[PDB]
Amino acid sequence: CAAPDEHCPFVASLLAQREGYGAKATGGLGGKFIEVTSDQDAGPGTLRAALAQARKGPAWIRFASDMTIVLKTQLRVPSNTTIDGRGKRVALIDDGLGVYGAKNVILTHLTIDGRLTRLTQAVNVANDSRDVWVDHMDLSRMSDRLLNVKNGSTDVTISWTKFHNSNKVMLLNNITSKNLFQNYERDSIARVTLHHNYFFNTVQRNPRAQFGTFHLFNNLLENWDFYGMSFSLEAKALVEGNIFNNDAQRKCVEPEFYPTVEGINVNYCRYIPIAPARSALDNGDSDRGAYEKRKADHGYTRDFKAFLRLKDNLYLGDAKPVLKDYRPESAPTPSYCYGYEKATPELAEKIRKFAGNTSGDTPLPRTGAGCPGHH
Ligand SMILES: CC(=O)N[C@@H]1[C@@H](OC(C)=O)[C@@H](O[C@H]2O[C@H](C(=O)O)[C@H](O[C@H]3O[C@H](C(=O)O)[C@H](O)[C@H](O)[C@H]3NC(C)=O)[C@H](OC(C)=O)[C@H]2NC(C)=O)[C@@H](C(=O)O)O[C@@H]1O
Repeated sequence: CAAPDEHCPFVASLLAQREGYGAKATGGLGGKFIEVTSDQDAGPGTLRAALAQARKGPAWIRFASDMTIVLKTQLRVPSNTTIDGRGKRVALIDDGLGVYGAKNVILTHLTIDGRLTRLTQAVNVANDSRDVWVDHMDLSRMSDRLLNVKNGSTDVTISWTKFHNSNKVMLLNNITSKNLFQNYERDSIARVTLHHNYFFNTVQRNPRAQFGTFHLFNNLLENWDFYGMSFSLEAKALVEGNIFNNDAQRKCVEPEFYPTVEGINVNYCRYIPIAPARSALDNGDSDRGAYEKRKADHGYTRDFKAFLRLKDNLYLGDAKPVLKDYRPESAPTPSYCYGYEKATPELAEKIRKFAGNTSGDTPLPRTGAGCPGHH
């Protein structure tokens, strides 16, 4: 490991774990190592300085020591870059990572905690970004968003990541026009795989997904305060082997208030007793009102609902099923090979143990249509 090539064992070990729509990402493979030696927001040896250097050519960024990096603005991640916090405890505080117009990016083993300090995002994959792998992250306390994949971005895998202690967690595409399908051609190309993630002590949008093609398998949603998942507007999703666990009688752990653009907002603690039955919003409910009000003038021929195929999802504790198959024939049958596990309480335990920015290893356990010899 003089360089991040296929012969470097920790490069090879990481790349062996790839699966899903982001599985082609190699980040800084074949480029240079850059070792972050300063924990400052900016300056020599900083993460920000490393990312600037990474604009010049493929870079695999590692950290010299455990560090807390208090960010004043969001970091911008260029193409062909890996940010690799393995072997160290690295936390980004108050701001996060923007992946804008970038191809071929791997983010692994980092903590990002917004502390509700400012209106920003932990991981923002936007504006024609592609081939992005978000792995073993620990993301929390963003007053805007933990993670977006939006605005013509595609070919993304989110794996083994702990999303916690935050309100509006994840958007898979957004809506920025009154005509709900105005950006459909642009955003329907989004292909995103979510597997082995842990959504714990969050409020909502776990994820909220529209327009694109999504595969959610073997995720654990636990102790949400408002709703778990939401799908609408011809999202096409295969939702399989996930575990939803909740209890209507538990102590609230939300902050007293949330900062917002319009000022201070109350928390969602009063919804705890009705949250378990809202494992998801009903299919299409996120945008149904707008769709029904606007369909007269816009003449929508696309569905307000998502096309869903659901298999082998658990509903534990007080959690109750909501989502059912709807036009399942139009949901994806992913072209790739993936390591699907039967949904059991033992799987939930595995996810709680290993999801996030953890020290233990998560090698792939694989059959399916995309698996040569093992269909
Ligand atoms: C139990 C229940 O579902 N009650 C809701 C109301 O929820 C409240 C008052 O908490 C209310 O729902 C609207 O407000 C929600 C909220 O305050 O968090 C959600 O809104 C957030 O997300 C939507 C979204 O489309 O995803 C928008 O971006 C909102 O701006 C955002 N608001 C804030 C403060 O962050 C509800 O949206 C979703 C998707 O669940 C939002 N509902 C709608 C249709 O816009 C109420 C209402 O319609 O205003 O509906 C129920 O009674």
